Amino acid sequence: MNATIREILAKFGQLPTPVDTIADEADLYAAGLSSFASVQLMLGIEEAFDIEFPDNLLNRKSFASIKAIEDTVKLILDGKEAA
Repeated sequence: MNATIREILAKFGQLPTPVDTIADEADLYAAGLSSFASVQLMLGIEEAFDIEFPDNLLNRKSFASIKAIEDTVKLILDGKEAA
């Protein structure tokens, strides 16, 4: 999921910079990650594996580190129907 999450920015995300330069240990907003790019990320990432990023982690430092946010989306899978 984690690699997939940063990957989608290439095909759906309106990022004004190639995803090649960014990583999970890098701050995506440095590449020009806009709220436009992130919302497109949601729409595609949902169908991509299962669900999209909920508000609880959306308005949060999570996007500053993919490996961090990916764990938070993983816990969703742990109990989706229990949320």
